[PDB]
Amino acid sequence: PVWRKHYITYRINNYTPDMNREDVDYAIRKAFQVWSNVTPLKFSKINTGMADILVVFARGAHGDDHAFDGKGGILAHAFGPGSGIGGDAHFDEDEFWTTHSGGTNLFLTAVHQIGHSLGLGHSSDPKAVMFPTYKYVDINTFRLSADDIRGIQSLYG
Ligand SMILES: CC(=O)N[C@@H]1[C@@H](O)[C@H](O)[C@@H](CO)O[C@H]1NC(=S)NCCN([C@H](C(=O)O)C(C)C)S(=O)(=O)c1ccc(-c2ccccc2)cc1
Ligand SMILES: [Ca+2]
Ligand SMILES: [Ca+2]
Ligand SMILES: [Ca+2]
Ligand SMILES: [Zn+2]
Ligand SMILES: [Zn+2]
Repeated sequence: PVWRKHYITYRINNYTPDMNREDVDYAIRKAFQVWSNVTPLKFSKINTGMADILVVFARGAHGDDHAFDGKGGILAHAFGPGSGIGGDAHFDEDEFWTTHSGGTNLFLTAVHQIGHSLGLGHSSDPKAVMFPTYKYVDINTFRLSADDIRGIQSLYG
């Protein structure tokens, strides 16, 4: 399953205290952009009503039967295309979220999760944003690998 529309809405449910709000907004907006730049998908932030993709920062158990696990391990997770909890992207508030390096990078994590929120699975390329392991890469030279692009275009392009 994939989203059956190309106008897809998202909402930040709550903000991490780790970063300035302005920076959270910008990392999340840019991570949608990465995906809208190589597909016919249009992402729109809304500030009221029910969004397709709910962006949540939470720790431990948070109401969806996938409790987080403290610092380290699981950084985040996201549900595939679907109503209700589907698409929603959650970020483990026990991580330390940063604009750049020196904790866990929100932007990079967000691009990956948004990938799952759109229906992507994982990539065997360590250059892929959908690679299953987090590592800091240079955001300045960040670009989707060809594996990411073909995956997402097989879904939406
Ligand atoms: C064969 C197998 O079962 N592998 C499964 C995949 O089938 C499946 O896509 C996924 C389902 O949970 O999990 C694979 N295995 C592992 S180890 N997944 C990583 C666990 N994280 C998940 C995730 O992938 O989003 C999340 C679903 C809990 S994670 O928290 O460790 C995580 C890992 C890497 C990143 C990341 C961040 C930035 C860039 C690249 C990756 C973010 C989160
Ligand atoms: Ca964790
Ligand atoms: Ca949803
Ligand atoms: Ca935190
Ligand atoms: Zn969750
Ligand atoms: Zn993943």
